[PDB]
Amino acid sequence: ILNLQNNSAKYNEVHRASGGAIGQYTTVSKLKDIVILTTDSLKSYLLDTKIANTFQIAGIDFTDHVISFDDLGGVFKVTKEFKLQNQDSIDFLRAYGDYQSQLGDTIPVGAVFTYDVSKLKEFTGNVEEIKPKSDLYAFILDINSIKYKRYTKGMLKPPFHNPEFDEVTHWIHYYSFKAISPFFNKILITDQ
Amino acid sequence: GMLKPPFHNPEFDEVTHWIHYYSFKAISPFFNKILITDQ
Amino acid sequence: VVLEQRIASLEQQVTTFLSSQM
Amino acid sequence: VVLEQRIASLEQQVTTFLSSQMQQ
Amino acid sequence: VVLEQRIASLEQQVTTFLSSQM
Amino acid sequence: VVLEQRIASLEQQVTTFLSSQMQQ
Amino acid sequence: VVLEQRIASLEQQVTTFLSSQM
Amino acid sequence: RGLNVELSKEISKRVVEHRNRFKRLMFNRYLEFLPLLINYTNRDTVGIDFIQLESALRQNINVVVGEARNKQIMILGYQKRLTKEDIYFIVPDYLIPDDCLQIHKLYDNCMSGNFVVMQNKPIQYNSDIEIIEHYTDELAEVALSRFSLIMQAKFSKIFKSEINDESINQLVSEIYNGAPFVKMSPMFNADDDIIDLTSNSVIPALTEMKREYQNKISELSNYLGINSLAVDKESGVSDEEAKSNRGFTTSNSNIYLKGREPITFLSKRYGLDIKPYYDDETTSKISMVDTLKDESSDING
Amino acid sequence: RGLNVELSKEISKRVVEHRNRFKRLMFNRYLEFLPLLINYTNRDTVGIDFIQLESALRQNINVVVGEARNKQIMILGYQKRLTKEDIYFIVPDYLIPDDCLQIHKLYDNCMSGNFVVMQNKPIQYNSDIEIIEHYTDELAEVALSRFSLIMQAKFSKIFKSEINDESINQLVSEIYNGAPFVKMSPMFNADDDIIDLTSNSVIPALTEMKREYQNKISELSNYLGINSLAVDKESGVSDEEAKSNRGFTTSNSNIYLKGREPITFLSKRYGLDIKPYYDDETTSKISMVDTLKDESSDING
Amino acid sequence: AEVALSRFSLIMQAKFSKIFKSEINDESINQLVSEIYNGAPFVKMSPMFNADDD
Amino acid sequence: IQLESALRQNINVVVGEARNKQIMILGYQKRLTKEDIYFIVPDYLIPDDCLQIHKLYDNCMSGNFVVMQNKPIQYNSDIEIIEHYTDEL
Amino acid sequence: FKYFDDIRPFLDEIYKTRERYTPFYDDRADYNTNSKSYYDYIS
Amino acid sequence: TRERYTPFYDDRADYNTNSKSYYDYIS
Amino acid sequence: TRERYTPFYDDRADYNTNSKSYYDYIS
Amino acid sequence: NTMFETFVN
Amino acid sequence: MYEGNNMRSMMGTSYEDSRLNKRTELNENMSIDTNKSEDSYGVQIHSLSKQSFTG
Amino acid sequence: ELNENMSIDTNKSEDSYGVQIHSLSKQSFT
Repeated sequence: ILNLQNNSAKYNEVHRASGGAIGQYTTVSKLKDIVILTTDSLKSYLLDTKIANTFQIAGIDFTDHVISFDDLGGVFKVTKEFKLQNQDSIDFLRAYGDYQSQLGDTIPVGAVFTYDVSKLKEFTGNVEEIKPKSDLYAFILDINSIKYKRYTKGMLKPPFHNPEFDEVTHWIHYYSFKAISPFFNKILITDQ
Repeated sequence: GMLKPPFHNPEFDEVTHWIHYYSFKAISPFFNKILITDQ
Repeated sequence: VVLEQRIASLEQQVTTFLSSQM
Repeated sequence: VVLEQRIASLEQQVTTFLSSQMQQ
Repeated sequence: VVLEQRIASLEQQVTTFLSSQM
Repeated sequence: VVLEQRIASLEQQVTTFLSSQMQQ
Repeated sequence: VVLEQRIASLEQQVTTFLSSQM
Repeated sequence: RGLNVELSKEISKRVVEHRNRFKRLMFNRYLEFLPLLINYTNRDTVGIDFIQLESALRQNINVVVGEARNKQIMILGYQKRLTKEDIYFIVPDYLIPDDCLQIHKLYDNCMSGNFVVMQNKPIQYNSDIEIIEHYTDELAEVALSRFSLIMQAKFSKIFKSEINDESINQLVSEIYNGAPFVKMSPMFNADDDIIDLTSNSVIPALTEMKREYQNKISELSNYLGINSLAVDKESGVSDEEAKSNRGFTTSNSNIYLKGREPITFLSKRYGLDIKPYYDDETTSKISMVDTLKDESSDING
Repeated sequence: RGLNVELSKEISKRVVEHRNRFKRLMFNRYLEFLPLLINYTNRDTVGIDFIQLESALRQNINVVVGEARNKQIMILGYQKRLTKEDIYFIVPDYLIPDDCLQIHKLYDNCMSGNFVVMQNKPIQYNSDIEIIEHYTDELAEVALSRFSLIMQAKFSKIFKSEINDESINQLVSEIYNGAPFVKMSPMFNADDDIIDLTSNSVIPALTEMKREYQNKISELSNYLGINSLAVDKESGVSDEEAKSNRGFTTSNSNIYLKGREPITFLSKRYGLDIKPYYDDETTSKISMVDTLKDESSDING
Repeated sequence: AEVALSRFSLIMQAKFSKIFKSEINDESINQLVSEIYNGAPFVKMSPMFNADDD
Repeated sequence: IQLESALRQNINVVVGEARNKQIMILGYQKRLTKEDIYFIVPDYLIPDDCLQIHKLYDNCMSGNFVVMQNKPIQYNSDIEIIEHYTDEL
Repeated sequence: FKYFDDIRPFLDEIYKTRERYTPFYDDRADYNTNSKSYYDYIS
Repeated sequence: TRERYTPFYDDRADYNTNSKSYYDYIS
Repeated sequence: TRERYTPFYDDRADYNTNSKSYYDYIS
Repeated sequence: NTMFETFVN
Repeated sequence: MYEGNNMRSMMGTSYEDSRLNKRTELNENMSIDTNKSEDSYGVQIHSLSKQSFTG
Repeated sequence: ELNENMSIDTNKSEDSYGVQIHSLSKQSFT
């Protein structure tokens, strides 16, 4: 975090961008925007060992930029686009609210699941999981790199009444665009 | 006069700017200084 | 307008109180 | 009349400085 | 306009003070 | 009235001479 | 106009002075 | 380097680029403008950035204006079951009422604490970002046909002779240098031998195509309420000249106004006048002819 | 030295030079003008060089006008998260406020310390330096077709006879010297023997092409708001004569005005009147017919 | 709806080309390139009827 | 007349004061001009004192030497447009 | 100075074009016929 | 823009698709 | 301007490009 | 040889 | 010393200062405001305001 | 939307020192 806030052409991902294949481009960071991203186990460690047992924290505590999670993955990612075959997987999906899946549907690789589903016979091998393998994992940013565009203007659709079964029905839409920009300083730390 | 007045090229309908400045830097050999490394 | 200004002052005073006991 | 304006200007000055260190 | 002129004079006086102790 | 103009002219004369040797 | 005329006279007098000590 | 150009039917790709770019441009321009038409007695006393309101209204999210510290900051608001509390999402930071909110519509006329929701359109059936896609492709290909029509409307005077240096000296020294009285051989050498390729099957076609572009703009225009209507009332050109059927364009203008009717519900509460008018004004000559008060001379000049 | 000229189809390079130079000229002229249309009750009391403002606004950089020493010097300014401090880039030198700045939009109506940002256009979708490239090529080739049409509209009277000194003495002493009653041999010697090359397939084509150039200028014009609109209201020529669809040209004029609306937000703060009007005035006769006060006689003459 | 059909179908086929007609490989292509779309007047051609409503 | 002829060769003239009576002088982000650094066409009527540009320092206060452009933003000279139509004409 | 460089990054150089944006409606290529492309390709 | 076929090359692959159209050869 | 072919010269290079067009000879 | 610019002839 | 008319059009009026403007600046402050790691022993991670840099 | 605050009013263990007892507030129900 001392390396990020200097005048340097390093540390960004400008060389993945369109014109920045050849070229040189410098950035800085201001530390009024940096966040780190670890497990809660790492947060519990440095809260328990580092800032606890160091004798001097007069301005050294960077704990106010720490996002924590119980683990960094329960989300599952599709490979090998396939068709789902079994009734047991589908009414397993009905437990999670997926009303629209039947035995006529395919699974693209643009989809995620966000719950533990890989025990299903139609998901082993196809669907993998998002997790750092080494679990000693610090991914430090600034907030100006990540960007997060939700849309909730038509947030609640009008209800459908259906008097003949006497059964009202509601829908909820919302749109979302979660991406990051490679034009800022990013450092990943693992044992990979 | 660190930005000079601009130049328009109407043959390409274009605006070109220059920036000039005169920098100078040196070390005076008359003050104390040391160095710690593995030469 | 004067009433609105007075209300704003009251709100700011309340906010100030809500941060320090002094 | 003049005071009404300066009193309005200083209250916004207090409010935009209280929010710099607020809990809000 | 008079108030603006007075303000300008105050600013210039402050600037003058900020350059010399005399 | 006349003074208001000469007083404005001399303040700009002071300000455009202070900036010739200013720290600004 | 009168002020301008006076200014012109002052300038001419200064010019005259700037050429001879008398 | 890498270069080997196609032909000079590159134009037949440039033509379709003009059409494609025209559709993209006219579509996003028309929705670049459309969230500002009303503006409703602009900032009499009320702290609303109305531009940010109207942009929010045309993505159909029901905004809610109420009180924050008695000064009407916008908030977002997403048989009759009444709404009271601040259950909805709130966009400002600390200015929240933290107290009894209500909808000020039918609880009384002018009494309840203010948080009124404003619909874009009173009853919603189809979004008008689809109608703007509905006409802009039809408009795109008529702009195609205009551009293709004026791109081939260019004219040469073909000389026709057995080639090498008989008629070249003719046109040089006696046509483009303007010379009358050019003398020629009796060998039929202008007995309709020089010919003109003209495109007078193209220029009568040109004006009617522009009128089709024009009234298709007007037939998109009166759909979304943006109209030349009031000046057409005072100009006496009311019907079948402006081929628009006035009773339909004063119809579609009115639905957007009575969608923003709850700003009057708010206006009755705090004792002020806000009417949703419909902007059609463009200045420095209209503001001059409506005043002709000598202080308005020192304003403009 | 080095010289060997092509032919006299040099004109067919001069023609394409006229087209190319016309596109370059009309394009950069049209953006040479476009950053001055509004000018907004020009320097009532406010120290802004508005020409330098409008030039900055049409490169879309959000300028910020505030106070410097109570006299409104321009500065540059590059859901609602509020801006307060002087974090932005500052163009003046020592006149900086060095104190509490704010945006004066929604914190209150007319209270906060002034630094208001002015957008070029309220909601930005496409830059209008692309639309000016969009029509100027189409305009360029219609200017090509006009120039090519009047360059070949020149006319000679062809004499046709077996060559050496039969008909030359005829035209000399009896046509260009104007003489009536020229006597000739019976050998068919004017039985449509002299012929005229005319281009009456070109001059009916000429006027319609100028009308296409003209209304294409008008169809670029009403896009970017520059309009003949207010005088068209008082002249009663409102629709389908000026083929422009008035509700679209009063539409695109208005978006630029309400882009510069935050100058009214500033104007409410320091107690003064600044309205963004839309300039359409051109003087020495308009200023005479609007006043006809005898002091305006000693001004002009 | 069907009169809107007929308007859309009418303006969708109202688009116009200038057909050149010649035996194919590189006789008339150089003609239209350097002398029609580049706007040139005074194009010279062979006597082989090569624009006699060709 | 001598001003407008000078303006259409695009040289930025500067009118100020000479002895309080506005004689013309020639004048060839914002970096301010103050002094009489520019070329001066009159002979002895020079201000020999504090000049300034009277544009943005204040509205109506600074000592006068204001520059007048022919055209606010300059892109093409109109001696080319007059060559552009006169051959067609 | 004997360097068998490698065979593949030479056979792509004969099938490679940058394709810069040369504008139409300029005097760089006036008639923009397909001849200057041939000159610039074979040279 | 300005769609150019910057390679213009020679081939060594052979064809007699015993088929009515492109379509039936795809089938 | 005024595009002139100020050289106008003689050549000594020879050609029978066994090819359909310029294009196929480039290939 | 000439690539030029100048104007204002 | 010699007067003539020391203002001619350009580069006779440029041997003086000639409009000192936009001097190179530490408005954004390295080594103090940034290159900073004296960040207090706080409580929680409250927020990091994300701003779309229009200007 | 977020109304109740995670990561500021929650995800805290930086707040407890006192040598005491009874954070045990069984709150009332809906």
